[PDB]
Formats: sequence, C-alpha cells, structure tokens
Amino acid sequence: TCPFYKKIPGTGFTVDAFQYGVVEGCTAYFLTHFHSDHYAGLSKHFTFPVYCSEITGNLLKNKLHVQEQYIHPLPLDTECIVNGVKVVLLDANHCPGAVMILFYLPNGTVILHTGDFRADPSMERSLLADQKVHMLYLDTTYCSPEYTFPSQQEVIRFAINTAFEAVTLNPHALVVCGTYSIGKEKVFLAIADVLGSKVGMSQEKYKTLQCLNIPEINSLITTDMCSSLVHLLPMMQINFKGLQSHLKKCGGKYNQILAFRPTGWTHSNKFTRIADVIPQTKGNISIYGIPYSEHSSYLEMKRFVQWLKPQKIIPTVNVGTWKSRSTMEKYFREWKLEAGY
Ligand code: NI
Repeated sequence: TCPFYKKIPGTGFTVDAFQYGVVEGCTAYFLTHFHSDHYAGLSKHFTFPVYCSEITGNLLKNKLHVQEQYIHPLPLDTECIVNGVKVVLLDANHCPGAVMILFYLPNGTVILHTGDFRADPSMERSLLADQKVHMLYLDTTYCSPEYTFPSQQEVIRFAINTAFEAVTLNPHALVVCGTYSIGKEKVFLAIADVLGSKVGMSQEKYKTLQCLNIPEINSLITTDMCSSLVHLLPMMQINFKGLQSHLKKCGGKYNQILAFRPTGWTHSNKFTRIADVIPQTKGNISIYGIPYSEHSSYLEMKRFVQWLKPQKIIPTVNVGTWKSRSTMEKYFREWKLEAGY
C-alpha cells in the first residue's frame, strides 16, 4: 500500500507512486524525475494522467512507450492549474528533467515536495521567495554531518585536468566514463569538449540522451565508437576484467584507458580531498572515483531548510528503519532551535 509520504493531503494527487496499482482517490500521478526507483511501475498500459516535466515526458514516450495523451508535461516556473489546484514545477538541480513541485491547497496550505534535489542558494531567489511553505517533503539521502563532498564545478575542473594531461602525454589513450541512469552528463561532456571529440556510446544510451533537450546535442555525441576518444560504458562494466574486454574490441587503436567512476559518497570522503585523489591500477587501465553528487550535502540541505523555515518536515529517503527516522528528527530539531523558527 502507498505510503503516506507519497500522498498530498486535500488533493487527488500522489508523487512517485507508480508501483502499487491504482491508488484509490488518486486523480493524478506526479513523476519528479526519470530514475527507476521513482518510476518503477509505469509502462505503455498506463491510462491515468501523469504530470511531469517536458523532458521526463520525452523519456516516458520514447523509453517506456507511454501514450502521448496521458503524458501531461508542464513547463517550469509557471503557475499552472491542475484539476482546480494551482501547482508549480521548479528545477530540482538533480538529473535532466528533475523537478520539485509547489502545491497550493484550496484551504490555504502550501506544500513543497523536493523530489530528489541538490539544494542550492539560487533556489532562494525563485518563486519560493514569494510565500510561506507550511509542509516540506524532503530528500534526506545525505542527512548526516559526515556527508560533505566538493562542488560540482570543483570536480569538473579536476576531471578536465586529469583527462587532458593524459591525452596530451599519450595521444593513443582512451578516456572512458561510467554510467547507469541519466544524470552527471556534465562529466563526459566536459571531458570531450577539452579533448576536441564527440562522446561515443551504445545505441540505447544515445537514444536516452537525444530525449534530454541538450542544446547542440548532435555536435556532441555519436554512436560511431571508432571515431571517438571519449567512450561511455555501463557502470557494471567499469572494472579491469571488463575494461580489458573492452580494450580488446577497439582493435589495436589505443594503448591505455583512463576511466572515471562518478559516484555518490564513499567512506574515502572522510579522509581524502579532491585535489589528492588516486586510481586503482592493474596494468595499463586506471580507474578514478570522483565524488560528483546530484543530491544535497548535509550543509547544503541544512541551509535550505533553515531559509525555508517549514512548519513541518516529512522525509522521503531513509524512512524504512526507526533508527534512521529518529536520527533525522534530532537534526531537524537542532536546525529549528538554532534558527528560531
Ligand atoms: Ni534520483
């Protein structure tokens, strides 16, 4: 049965709740972003409205094959009526097409659902700046003070440097980047740009990227592997046995791979900075971990919540154990006492 933190009070609306069958009373199913935990359940056979962003809509049509009529894309930053309830979609600064949703209830309550987000100060000068938010449904993925990680711009800097050094040292080396969902496209697009290349990838990955409304995308990507010296592979495949296997296929065209694994947090964030990173090495193949995050650090989350001063907070991540729930509430109480709301 659909959990209460996926339902919006005083509406027929649910959020990211596609895996339970029909939910009784639900006139509308909102989808925050195209990640499989959030969409798990959709198919071609859905005949209830789905409201989502334009970009999420393209992925729904082309990757899952939902029928154009049931996909209601909405533009961002635009006051929109949806069954006589005003709603707004806002950029979540997560993956392509990811949004947060502002719900304006008939009774006067205002609810923000963040979906998955990486909180940022530019959100403090959006339509949120204009009025009070009573209830916050919050992405709590990294709600604990151990979780620090660098800025996205810091990480992209490091990457543009590593890659370009190597390629200029050895002109027969390949850059590989790992992937398993949408998100983090900046890693590979930045590397390719510095190297004067398109990015090469499988047919299915190319299809997915062609749904994202990236400007100039035809100039940036290709399915011709031979012609490219930045390749994307499955994240499963980013290891030595798999990279050897792949290094064979290229047919004596490169004599060294240099790979990047964009990851979330790992325990090596506790004791090692970004300028002081190293790879594992089994012969000519070198694998970097780079902590490029599309979720809020603890500090970024904390600042966003203390600015918003919500009357109530409902976590949507790490809610499956009493210990995590209890740990999170304690942080929420500190934040509230510090900030005086
Ligand atoms: Ni996500």
